[PDB]
Amino acid sequence: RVVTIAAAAIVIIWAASGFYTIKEAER
Amino acid sequence: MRKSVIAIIIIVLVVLYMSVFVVKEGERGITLRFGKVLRDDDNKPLVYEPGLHFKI
Repeated sequence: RVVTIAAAAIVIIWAASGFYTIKEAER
Repeated sequence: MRKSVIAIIIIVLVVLYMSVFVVKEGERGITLRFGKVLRDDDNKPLVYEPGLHFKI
C-alpha cells in the first residue's frame, strides 16, 4: 500500500505545482 | 461538543472579518481575483462605489 501512497503523493505534487496565475496586464 | 462550536463560531467570524472591505468616499475599488478583474454586464469591467462590499 506504500506504493499507492507514493502515487497519491506524486500526483498531488503534480496538481499543486502546476497551477499558476498571471496578472491582468500580462499574457 | 463545546470546543467544536466555539471553534466554528470563531473561524466563521474571522472569515467574515477577512471577507468584508470598505471603499472610502474619495476612492473607488477595483477587485482582482488571481490576475484578472471581475467582469459584469456583458464583459464590462466593474468599479466599486464607495460602499461596503464582500470579497472572497
